[PDB]
Amino acid sequence: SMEDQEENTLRELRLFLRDVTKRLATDKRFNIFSKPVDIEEVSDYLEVIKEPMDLSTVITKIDKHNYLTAKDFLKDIDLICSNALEYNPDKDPGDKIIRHRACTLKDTAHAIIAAELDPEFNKLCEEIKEARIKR
Repeated sequence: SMEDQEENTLRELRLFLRDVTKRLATDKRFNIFSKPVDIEEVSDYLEVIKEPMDLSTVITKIDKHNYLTAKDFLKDIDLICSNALEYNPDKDPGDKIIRHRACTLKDTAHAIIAAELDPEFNKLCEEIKEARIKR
């Protein structure tokens, strides 16, 4: 029942991470990140990007209990952004549009968590993460 109680708290994190992801997913600036990059229309992607990531894959990850902290979640947002920048590094203002969007997706996600996540709640998640490592 410690397990039961721990699951309630992780559950509360998931509810919170779904609300955030949802606010990112419906912001029309982050449309290009809302879905996995198509290996039809963009055939060179999995050739250059080694770990693809997107807002809809993140939703799936929340539901598979892949995130026990807000930080594990932000890593994957960070990953969305670092891939954008790796695959789109050019002088062409199409690249710069995409990069500006990547960087704002990241910063927006970080400021949401920072403003809205109660710190003690986060500390509690961290120990549950750690306390599970140790089992």
